[PDB]
Amino acid sequence: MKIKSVRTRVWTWKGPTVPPQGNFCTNASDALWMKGDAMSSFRFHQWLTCEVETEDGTIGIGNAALAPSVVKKVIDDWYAPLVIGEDPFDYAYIWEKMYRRSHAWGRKGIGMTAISAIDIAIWDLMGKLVGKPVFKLLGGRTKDRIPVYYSKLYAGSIEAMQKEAEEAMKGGYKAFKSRFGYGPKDGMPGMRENLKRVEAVREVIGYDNDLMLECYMGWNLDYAKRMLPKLAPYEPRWLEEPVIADDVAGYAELNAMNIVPISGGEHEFSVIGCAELINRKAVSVLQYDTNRVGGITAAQKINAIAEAAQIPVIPHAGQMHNYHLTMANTNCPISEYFPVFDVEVGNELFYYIFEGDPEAVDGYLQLDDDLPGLGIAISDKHLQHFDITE
Amino acid sequence: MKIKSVRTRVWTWKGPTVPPQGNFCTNASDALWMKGDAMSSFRFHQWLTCEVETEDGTIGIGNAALAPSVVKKVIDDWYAPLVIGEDPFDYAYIWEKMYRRSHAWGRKGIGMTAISAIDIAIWDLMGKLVGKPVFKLLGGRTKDRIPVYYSKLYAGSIEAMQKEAEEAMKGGYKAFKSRFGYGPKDGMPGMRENLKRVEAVREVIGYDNDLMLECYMGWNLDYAKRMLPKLAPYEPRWLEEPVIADDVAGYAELNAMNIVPISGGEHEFSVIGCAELINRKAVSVLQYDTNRVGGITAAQKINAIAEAAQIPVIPHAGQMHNYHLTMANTNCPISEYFPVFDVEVGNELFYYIFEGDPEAVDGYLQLDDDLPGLGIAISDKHLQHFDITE
Amino acid sequence: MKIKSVRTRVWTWKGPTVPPQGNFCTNASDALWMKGDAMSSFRFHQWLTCEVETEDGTIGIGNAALAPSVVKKVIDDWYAPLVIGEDPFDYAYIWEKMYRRSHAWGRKGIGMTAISAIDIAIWDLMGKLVGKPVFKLLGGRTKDRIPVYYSKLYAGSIEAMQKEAEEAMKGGYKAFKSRFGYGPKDGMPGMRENLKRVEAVREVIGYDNDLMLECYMGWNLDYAKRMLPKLAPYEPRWLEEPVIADDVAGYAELNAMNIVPISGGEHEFSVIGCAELINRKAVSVLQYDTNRVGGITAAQKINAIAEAAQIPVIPHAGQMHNYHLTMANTNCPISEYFPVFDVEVGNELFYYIFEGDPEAVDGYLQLDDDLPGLGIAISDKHLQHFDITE
Amino acid sequence: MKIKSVRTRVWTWKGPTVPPQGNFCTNASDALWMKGDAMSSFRFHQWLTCEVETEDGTIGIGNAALAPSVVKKVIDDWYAPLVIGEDPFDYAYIWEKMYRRSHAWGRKGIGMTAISAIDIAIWDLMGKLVGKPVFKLLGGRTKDRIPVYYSKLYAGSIEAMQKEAEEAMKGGYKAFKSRFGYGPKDGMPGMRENLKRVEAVREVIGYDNDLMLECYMGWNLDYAKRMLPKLAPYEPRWLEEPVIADDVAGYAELNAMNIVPISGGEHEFSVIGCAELINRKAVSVLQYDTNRVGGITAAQKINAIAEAAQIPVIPHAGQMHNYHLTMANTNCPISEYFPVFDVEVGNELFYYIFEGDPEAVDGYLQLDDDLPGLGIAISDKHLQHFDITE
Ligand SMILES: [Mg+2]
Ligand SMILES: [Mg+2]
Ligand SMILES: [Mg+2]
Ligand SMILES: [Mg+2]
Repeated sequence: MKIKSVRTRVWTWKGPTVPPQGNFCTNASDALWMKGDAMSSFRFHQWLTCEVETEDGTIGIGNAALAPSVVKKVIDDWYAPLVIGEDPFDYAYIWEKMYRRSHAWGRKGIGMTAISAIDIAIWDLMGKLVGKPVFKLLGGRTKDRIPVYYSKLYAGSIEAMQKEAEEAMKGGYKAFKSRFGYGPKDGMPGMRENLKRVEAVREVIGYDNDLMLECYMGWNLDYAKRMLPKLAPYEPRWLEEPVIADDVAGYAELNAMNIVPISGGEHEFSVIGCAELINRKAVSVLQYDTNRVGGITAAQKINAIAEAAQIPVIPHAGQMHNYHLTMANTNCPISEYFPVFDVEVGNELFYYIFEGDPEAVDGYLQLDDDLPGLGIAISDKHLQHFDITE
Repeated sequence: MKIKSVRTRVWTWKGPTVPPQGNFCTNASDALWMKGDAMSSFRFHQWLTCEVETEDGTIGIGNAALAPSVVKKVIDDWYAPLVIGEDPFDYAYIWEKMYRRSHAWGRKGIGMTAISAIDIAIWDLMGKLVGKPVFKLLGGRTKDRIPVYYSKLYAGSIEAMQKEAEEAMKGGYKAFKSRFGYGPKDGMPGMRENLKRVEAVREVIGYDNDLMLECYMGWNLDYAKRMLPKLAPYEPRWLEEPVIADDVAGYAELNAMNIVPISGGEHEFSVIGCAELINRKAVSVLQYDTNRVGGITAAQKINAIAEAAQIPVIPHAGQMHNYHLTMANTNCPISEYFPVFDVEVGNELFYYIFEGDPEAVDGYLQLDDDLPGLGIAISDKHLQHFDITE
Repeated sequence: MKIKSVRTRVWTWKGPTVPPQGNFCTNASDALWMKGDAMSSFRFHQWLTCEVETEDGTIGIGNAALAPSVVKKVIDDWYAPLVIGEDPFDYAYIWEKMYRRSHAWGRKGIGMTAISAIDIAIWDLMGKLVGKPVFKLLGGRTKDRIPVYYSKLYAGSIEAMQKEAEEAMKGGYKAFKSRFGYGPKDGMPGMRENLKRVEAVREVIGYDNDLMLECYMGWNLDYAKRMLPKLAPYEPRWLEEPVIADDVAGYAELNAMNIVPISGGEHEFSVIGCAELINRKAVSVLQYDTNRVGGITAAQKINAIAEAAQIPVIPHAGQMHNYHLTMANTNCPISEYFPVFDVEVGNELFYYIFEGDPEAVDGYLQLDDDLPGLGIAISDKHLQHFDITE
Repeated sequence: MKIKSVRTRVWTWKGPTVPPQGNFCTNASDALWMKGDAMSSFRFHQWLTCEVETEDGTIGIGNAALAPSVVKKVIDDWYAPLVIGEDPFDYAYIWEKMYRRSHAWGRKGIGMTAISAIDIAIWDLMGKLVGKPVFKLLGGRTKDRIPVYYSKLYAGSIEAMQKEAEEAMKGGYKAFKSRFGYGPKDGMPGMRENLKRVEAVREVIGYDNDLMLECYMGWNLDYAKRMLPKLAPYEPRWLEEPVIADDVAGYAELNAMNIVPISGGEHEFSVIGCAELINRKAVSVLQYDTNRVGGITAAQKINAIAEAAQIPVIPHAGQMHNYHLTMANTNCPISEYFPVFDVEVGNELFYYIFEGDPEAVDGYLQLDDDLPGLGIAISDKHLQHFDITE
């Protein structure tokens, strides 16, 4: 049984969205002085689906969110030819072909993202071909159920943030992640605005629950080092992406301070790429997203490396392409969970494109031991809200 | 489909054997002053087979060579109960159950060896259950064929060693491994006896081929450091196990000298165990044996770690439990090949117990893309040469 | 005078026991999701006695608790032949014979445990042969009496834990060790349950006494790093085995943080094995158990290494095989003391098998300057509570 | 004066080319077992031109060779909008806008390549706007003329390689770079084939001239370490890209051996990206290509970092986008020079698209002190050999 085709489509949301607000989420563009929504270039109002079909009609479903139209071009023009005609079960070799043939320009970023979408599809395909859930092929059930942390709580008025925290608490979660809305340019006043909101969330979820904090590459080494001592009293479980992805040295410096655990990796690429974060102890928690880092083939290898180093792997984003990996490794304790929501930043956009991603129940997710593949299908429920290009 | 039983048997060779000779192979016992064959406690004239059967009668075949009778007792009394009743495809969880429940006493040695035999069996079983060769489940075909290095050439008279080298050359190999017969206790005279034999082998295979040298834990840090400069002129590809397995610090010191690459790992256990050798750069080439280190589940993870570090993995021993792993990873360039031979040290004993292990052709081995599992079966060809206990 | 025989027996308790309770003691199996008593595979309801007798009838008594039936098989089949016919006073050579001949599979775990039981017996034998207490042969009296810390206080209701602490205080101890009942899987709520119990014990013993905390390999690097800052206010003297034994790198990372001293080693094997923990500063306090690490011959060497590094040695378990070593070295300040108790976890099981182990008086233990050997004998007081297999 | 438009075109060569040959140039795809020309995915038979025009009609010319069609899409869809309407002299800010807004997916690879083409164009534009050569704006004339090393000598028959070397010598160069045609998979026989060709080139150019050796990511850490001692006798000035670009740790290990200087960087991206190679001493010579690494803005910063570390910068490729930078920094001693040639690998393709790149005279290149900008223009001499898409 050989692969016959690779169908890649870009889905562009054209339905209503939540209007952007200022001091909502710190980001890498804050350092500039551009007008408008600072999250503009980071929102996901587009998504990519990648369907790999074999001669017998079986179809595997992969996906990606980073620069969809460009990633699609890479898949169509460069990678599809390296995949078509191959046995899905030569997945490691197929992965290596893409990685090496395009090494000059694709080892990180666009290239690796395209590899990710294809690879995820190939795994869904393999699972379907042998009638096994992807997580079973990866090792099976290491957890009776997957705990998740509520991931949202963007910065806003104290009233709005506490209102959301109260609502989130009703979900039964024992961990919550909130975003900062102020950074370096805001100086000390901004530091106080940040601390006031960390405290506000703590007032609602209390100290019997975990609180993770998200910077989304919006701070820098200097500001982050000065914030750590101020954040420690609030006992955050981790501080995510305090610096831009290129500043790995900064990550290592911050993490070695042992004031507040540093997490990151959603913007790191390839097995070696993540292996470096692990070996250099750049992070206390690794958060690659399988649809960016290189796919399930790469993520499985990364999980082995992180497990040996005993650095927890908690993938970025709550989707089946991550849940299956987490289920199969003891060093993957919990998953990130983006609640179903209106199209805001876009992390929830996949809920409108796919059917099958589990929803949290009392703070836990579950996988089906018998459902082959990833257990997802492309949805036709919101076609009227999308402009799909092929 | 659940596992129904675990059948473990110890096969004891009672047929003719090659009489022991002195200064044949250096080993960890050389440091003592015991009489008799120095390789006595290291020979493999016994082997263990482990058959894991599911309710439908499908059987997976695993094996082990270290302390067979003791390993069998551990499997029968401790691990079998943790395996029976489980889904073979929860292999990572099954592995973790054994590893953690027995962590106090089994993380290395007897315990991990028992885990290895069971795990290998579970993988053969999974392959058969879904009709796929084990290497396909692990990643597929990364090589058109597997190159191998001829592994024998024990120390002896110059005439005998050169005669064997001439014969080995007819096999078409481009790499050969030879053993030393003199160590620390033999002082400088022994160093010269060693160098004379390295040179003798080189005279036959020439410098257009690779030559690996084996110490089998028979030297020590001191002697090895003094030998390195003397060996370098002969351009050996690597020096294997120059020190006892516990002396990891010694490994690291020797390897860091960058005079002759140091290899090892056949006596290291668990994923973390091998991860340490990799991270500490204790070896330039990692050589765990899948039927010792923790099985295919562990070996697959170790291969990911070694690949990211770019330290080649060339498993100890040439058997299907290693070949399949090697085939699926680009960082596994060649395999060790023990030629079919009379029962001498015992590394060739598995040829008398199993059918299916490929034989070298012009220095290469091949795997069948369609044969499910490991592609081996227990042989009934030499039952009269064994006393099998169950 | 030569050794004539080695008699090994496994004693299986069949008398009443204390029913298992949940959240009693964190352990390496907590990470799984198995049903039943989490301490099941760790309890010691069996014990091994090893009697080495010389031609003149003198008998030395050794023992071991890890996987008794398997350890016995190793002693009977592999090590006994290397010991019989030898002079007990060639103990270092006898030790080396076992260590090197079985190095491929016994350097840690089952093998080293078997070596331990035999070696301890050989020392008791030597002491009897020359009419000297073992501690005298090791260096003599470095302390007027041996201080001990009360070791029990498993996790339970606050009322039960404080009740035990009150009772323990009546013993006059100036140090107490308590176990955690919650770990990683319990998240922040579990962290609070842990802290509440640390505080509860502190409320009873106060701050004029020392409090040690035990994780028994039930936490992981991540969770432990996050707990350290929370534990510091309670001023614990040390945090024991926060990670599984294989994670030595984790030990080193945690210990280097200098927030709470990290202790460990009860699950480490051989002289080099412990030397690595010392050199890598993996622990602030080393706790090997002589009947696991390699016996008195190995423990004596380890004590020399730890003393030079000035890392206190406080052996795991309170038995004569440890007390004698502690008495002879200035760097061994106190001993662990398991109070005589009903058969619960099993650490107290040896009290039912041997006679002679000293009991604490006002927080101190004493050794007899004239009693030859270890000063113990096999007891016939509880034969009706055991099924002894030979 | 503001930027009005960004015109990006992809030029596809459709004229005659030199037929591919085996064992011509080692590369990252050699590790696979694909059929056909191993350099297929690495050849440059396409090129990209990027023209940035201001309101007054002044046009700056930039370019790129990596994945042209994809890079073009990124420029047209993502970066053009961030550039149009801006003052060319806010180049550092323009650069930062692109780098940060697209940081999630463009920090390396496609994204940074697109930034490179635009940035180079902006510099050519600035030079034209103020009537100054780009090198003057960067610091001026630090060298009376720029020495260059002849870069070609691909692997082939000894006769062909020596014939080319003889011809190259007539050019007056004092340095030459040659490529290997054998790698890891070829084993020792391949090592000898490599050494035979290094020696053959040395026989022609002698030892009064420098010889650099190119691996083009075709070897691995293992093979490279074993080759170093064998190459040293030939006194190569450096060994280029012995490992794939992701293996920075490997680079550092190899370079630290100090056997043969290691060079690399043509596949590294961004200022921080190259800063890491410098700080980690991954290379003895840094070779980024300005039309890949991030443009002249980034290259200028990288040159400052390399100069302080005293690690020579010798940019990959001989084109004006590199020559101007080299001319302005004392730590940039020589430039790589691809001779004008038929379309073979494609490194010479730019000669058919642009007019103005200087040609070597007796081993030196010269820049015009009065010619504004980069001193190049798009050529109409070979339009019939190209299919240009806009
Ligand atoms: Mg994040
Ligand atoms: Mg070996
Ligand atoms: Mg303990
Ligand atoms: Mg190059």
